[PDB]
Amino acid sequence: SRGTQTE
Amino acid sequence: SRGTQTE
Amino acid sequence: RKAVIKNADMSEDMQQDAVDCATQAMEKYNIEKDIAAYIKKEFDKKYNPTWHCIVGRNFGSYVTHETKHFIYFYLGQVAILLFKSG
Amino acid sequence: DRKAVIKNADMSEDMQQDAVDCATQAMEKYNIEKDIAAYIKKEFDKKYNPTWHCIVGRNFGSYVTHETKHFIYFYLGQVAILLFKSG
Repeated sequence: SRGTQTE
Repeated sequence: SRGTQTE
Repeated sequence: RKAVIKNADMSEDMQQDAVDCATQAMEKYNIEKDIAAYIKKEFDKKYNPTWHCIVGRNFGSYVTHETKHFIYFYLGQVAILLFKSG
Repeated sequence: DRKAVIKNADMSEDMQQDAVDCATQAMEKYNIEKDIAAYIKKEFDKKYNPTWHCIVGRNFGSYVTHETKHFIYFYLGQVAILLFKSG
């Protein structure tokens, strides 16, 4: 499990 | 299988 | 904010729980990743793994979901995609 | 503007390159993020077996669970692409 976030 | 698109 | 369900292959009760869970997430967090994480983690716990969640104002998706486990909805102008696969 | 920048990966280097090349072709062909995503997902299902999922966009966060060695998150120009296998 892991996440991302746009700039 | 299917798609979505923000308006 | 105002919940508008766009697509759903999901029971009525689970749809409402998705909305409720997202609403709680948006109360707690500002960062999209963190809203997504809350919703995913709650759904894994309540309805078994493996869920995936996308929260954002601008995106398109193409995913494959398990039957009866897909929802796409807005809270205000923020779109939430939540589905099971795995 | 389609310069590639890898943000996070759990993927072989050659598969990362293939993902970039696939997304580049997708963006040459398709204007709409959903359709870009669909091209990439479908090509990865075909080449690397199902089940892949793809998000393409300028503003989103995610939290997902992937299979070991099958996750990438990258930009092409100003568009972010998340591509991963689960199922």
